[PDB]
Amino acid sequence: SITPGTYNITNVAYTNRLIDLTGSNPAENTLIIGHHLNKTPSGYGNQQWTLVQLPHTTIYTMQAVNPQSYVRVRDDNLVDGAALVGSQQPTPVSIESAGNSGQFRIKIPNLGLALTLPSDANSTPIVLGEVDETSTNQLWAFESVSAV
Amino acid sequence: SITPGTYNITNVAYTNRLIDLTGSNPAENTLIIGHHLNKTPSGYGNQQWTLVQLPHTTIYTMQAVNPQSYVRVRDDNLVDGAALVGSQQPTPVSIESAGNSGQFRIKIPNLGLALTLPSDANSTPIVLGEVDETSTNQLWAFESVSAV
Ligand SMILES: OC[C@H]1O[C@@H](O[C@H]2[C@H](O)[C@@H](O)[C@H](O)O[C@@H]2CO)[C@H](O)[C@@H](O)[C@H]1O
Repeated sequence: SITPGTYNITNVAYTNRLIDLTGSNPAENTLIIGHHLNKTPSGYGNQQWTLVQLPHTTIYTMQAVNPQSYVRVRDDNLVDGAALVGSQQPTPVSIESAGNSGQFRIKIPNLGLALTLPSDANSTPIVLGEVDETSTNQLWAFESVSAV
Repeated sequence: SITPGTYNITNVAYTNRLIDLTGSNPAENTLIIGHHLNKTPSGYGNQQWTLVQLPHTTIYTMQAVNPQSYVRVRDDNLVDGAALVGSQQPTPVSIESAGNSGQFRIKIPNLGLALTLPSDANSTPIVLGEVDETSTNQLWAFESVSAV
């Protein structure tokens, strides 16, 4: 399982893309997108995500460092194609190991849906897609944000 | 949401029945049943349940005081009629208020299934059943345990 802590999160199909909250904006319904790294070595606070775990399970919340918005599915509408956005309230996610070491799926608990990135263009929105075991557009890797 | 802590858990249709781990047995796959209170004022450790919450959500685990077994759906088989059992691996549950003051449903997240007690017969097993708006055999209330 991924240990609790603060991370950058990169896509496996598109290795030059991080999970990013548009414009560092705290408003409801601000889009979550794929984007190039925006500061060396670990980004500004809109590309750093704090993971909190329910012990002895694979269930987590995800919250940005600055501003302090959670990851949520828009309008709590748990269907194929729905948008990911920033909000004052989270959607709980299940972070599940895949076939290769160090690759994870970010899944909706108990439903056949997962976070996916459909293109390499900068600022493409992240959306839900059907589970597909080997599709690298819905697999992700974690890099720690290390402080002193 | 219900405050974290240690509780007895009584059915709303059948107020003489507590959630109980059969025989205080530590084995994997031991049945969870409805049963009369087994000690004054708050039972032994097989009738006392500790609730741990994921912050800013309604998702919890449930663990008995002695032996220290979690609540699990048998073989992780999330369908109508499946058995509830004791195990070292928990199933995450969503605990949601029902309005009359102090009453709740104990649901499987994102599915229309909930813990149900089918009869008042002593030692009847607890199973999954479908959610509705009116039946009292899928509603539960809580008594705090005073450790001292
Ligand atoms: O059978 C449910 C009931 O078991 C009690 O424990 C019994 C056990 O079943 C029996 O095999 C034995 O030899 O004596 C034990 C003590 O009477 C539990 O105490 C009760 O809470 C239920 O779980």
